[PDB]
Amino acid sequence: MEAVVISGRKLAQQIKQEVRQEVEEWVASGNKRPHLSVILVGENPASHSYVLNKTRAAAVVGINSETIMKPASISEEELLNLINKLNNDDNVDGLLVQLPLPEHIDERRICNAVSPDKDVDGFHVINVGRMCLDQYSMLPATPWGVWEIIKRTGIPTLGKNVVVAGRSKNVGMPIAMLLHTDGAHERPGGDATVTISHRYTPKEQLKKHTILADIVISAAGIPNLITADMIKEGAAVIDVGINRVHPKLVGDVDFEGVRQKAGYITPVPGGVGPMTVAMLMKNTIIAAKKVL
Amino acid sequence: MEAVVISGRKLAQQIKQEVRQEVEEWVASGNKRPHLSVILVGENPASHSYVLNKTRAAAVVGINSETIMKPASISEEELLNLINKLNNDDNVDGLLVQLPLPEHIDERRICNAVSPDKDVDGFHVINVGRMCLDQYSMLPATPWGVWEIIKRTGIPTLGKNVVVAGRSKNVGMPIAMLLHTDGAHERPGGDATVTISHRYTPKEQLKKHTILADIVISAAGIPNLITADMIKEGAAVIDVGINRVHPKLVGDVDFEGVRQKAGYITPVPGGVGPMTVAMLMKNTIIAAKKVL
Ligand SMILES: NC(=O)c1ccc[n+]([C@@H]2O[C@H](COP(=O)([O-])OP(=O)(O)OC[C@H]3O[C@@H](n4cnc5c(N)ncnc54)[C@H](O)[C@@H]3O)[C@@H](O)[C@H]2O)c1
Ligand SMILES: NC(=O)c1ccc[n+]([C@@H]2O[C@H](COP(=O)([O-])OP(=O)(O)OC[C@H]3O[C@@H](n4cnc5c(N)ncnc54)[C@H](O)[C@@H]3O)[C@@H](O)[C@H]2O)c1
Ligand SMILES: Nc1nc(N)c(NC(=O)Nc2ccc(C(=O)N[C@@H](CCC(=O)O)C(=O)O)cc2)c(=O)[nH]1
Ligand SMILES: Nc1nc(N)c(NC(=O)Nc2ccc(C(=O)N[C@@H](CCC(=O)O)C(=O)O)cc2)c(=O)[nH]1
Repeated sequence: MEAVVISGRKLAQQIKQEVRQEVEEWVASGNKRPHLSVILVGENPASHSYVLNKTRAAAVVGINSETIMKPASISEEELLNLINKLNNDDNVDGLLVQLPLPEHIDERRICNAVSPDKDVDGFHVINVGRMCLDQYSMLPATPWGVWEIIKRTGIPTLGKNVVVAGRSKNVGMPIAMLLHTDGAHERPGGDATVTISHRYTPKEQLKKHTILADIVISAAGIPNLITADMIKEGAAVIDVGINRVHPKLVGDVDFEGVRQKAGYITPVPGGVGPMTVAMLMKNTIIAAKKVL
Repeated sequence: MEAVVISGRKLAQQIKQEVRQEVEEWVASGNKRPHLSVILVGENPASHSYVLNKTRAAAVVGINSETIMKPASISEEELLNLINKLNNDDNVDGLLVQLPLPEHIDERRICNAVSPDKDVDGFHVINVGRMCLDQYSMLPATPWGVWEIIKRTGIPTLGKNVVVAGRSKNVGMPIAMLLHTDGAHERPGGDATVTISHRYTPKEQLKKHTILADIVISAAGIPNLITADMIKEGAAVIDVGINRVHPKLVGDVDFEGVRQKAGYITPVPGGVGPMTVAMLMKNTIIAAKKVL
């Protein structure tokens, strides 16, 4: 079978065009231009590259952005101080702290310091609790991106079988939460039958579940975790992995094998990555309009 | 095969004996006896019967209890007023509001009014968020009960297949959250591979998942949902359903059929019900000692 290769870049262009229109109508009428603040700690090159993609996307949709660079040596107290100032500044609509942080800093304490109304990553414990109760909330950008790839392509979820490989609190768990929950709730879900797997799932048991799946979502960070023999013909396969191997970028899916069996497949790069960035822009216009 | 019929009543007696010892050592030394307050609204007979089981269990383990009876006609404002007084009373260690409430009352607002330190049901949004991040929290009594049945019987979960029938925010979702999460986190999980199913799961797809399961947990409220042909030989089957049929009580599992195929089975009544009550007593001694 010849899989349709879904272009995340094209879909993200569509979403960015919608955000720009909303922003330019808001500013034309004399309202404040929206503003996003990013705190970046240390010198990790991939972190610097992701934050650049985020601030360029803001530029192109009419959102002002600032990147605050701090050394890896900063204390927890200093970083909390800086977050309190941004929380109290009425020009600042969204605030996020790029992860990961240095070992001496408690990431959970930092995520809980960001005001929940400006928490455009959806990482504050109140935003996590609201999301797990299917209430209105700021949704994490990568999992919302995965959701939009599925919905805008027209792939059905109600009554369908979904397997998620990965249980991380920022990616795998929220994807599983969105896809299994009730379509009639405040924040609608996808009404799918969902399996979550992880590092202690034996490979034989992962395979027995993925062969039943209409949609397989891999967010494990393991090259070639998903291969053609594990997929039922015509399934949708979404690759959320980003793996640097020796010096190259690859996903969790053996693309070249699975493209011969799936009905739909996302590439790495150029799939979920651009969709993460686009959904962040949507969260920022939502924070700026104060409707949540 | 002859299934071992697990006695929830015997297991709950063991847990209540442990709680009584802890309470009587605490009071012998001159500390305040623990105290649990229950608010019961309206005249639902099953609600009145569950609350009686709760206050009798408190009596037998040395915990003082009060049941506050209010008419179904009470306003949201009056009920919030009463919760504020109990929250501010230092004699009161645990506070819970029996559900369901009348249609004119917003249950979510009421659950979020209970102080999170006295929230022995685990229903406040902060307790829900902490639980979904695998942090120390007050766990909901029915899902903790299900967990204790599995652990005290000696049934393994790490790398095993689990199916949960039901996605309710007070029962099915928390059971799924506890069983799939990491054993090394602050609040350890069970490291199982978990499928969640619900009202839009077709019966044919429920069956294709349950035949792979080492543990099947039914929390749907549908008589005879689980039948012998859906179970692999030697599996553990936990019945969390409580269904009044015409005038009789039954679970979600066809007990008489599944007892011939499973390795372990819980009865209704006398299974998960007594374990819900016992784990509530454990949450109350935890709230009274102020260690969380
Ligand atoms: N926009 C994007 O595309 C985007 C954004 C963030 C992260 N990611 C990628 O997602 C992947 C994981 O991201 P994360 O934030 O969850 O990091 P993480 O490393 O915490 O995730 C690892 C998760 O995968 C699970 N896992 C490990 N081995 C497994 C196996 N053999 N089978 C099944 N599951 C297994 C773990 O138990 C854990 O939950 C990485 O490749 C990362 O680069 C992509
Ligand atoms: N201690 C105890 O034993 C205890 C405590 C509370 C509730 N319960 C029982 O648990 C059952 C459900 O409790 P609840 O609080 O979740 O109430 P609920 O009625 O909200 O739960 C129904 C859930 O089951 C799902 N469901 C409905 N039909 C289904 C089907 N055909 N296949 C799979 N799933 C389906 C729904 O989508 C929903 O998530 C009831 O029988 C109730 O009496 C037992
Ligand atoms: N706070 C916070 N920290 C985090 N670490 C994340 N994750 C978080 O930024 N991920 C991410 C991953 C990839 C890209 C990206 O632009 N990917 C492109 C280009 C790949 C590359 O340059 O290597 C692609 O996949 O096509 C953007 C963001 C987040 O959303 N919030
Ligand atoms: N706030 C709040 N509201 C709620 N509705 C619940 N659920 C909530 O009390 N369930 C429950 C169910 C059954 C029994 C019980 O004692 N069952 C016995 C006897 C059955 C009967 O008398 O009908 C058994 O199954 O063996 C106790 C509590 C809760 O935990 N907290």
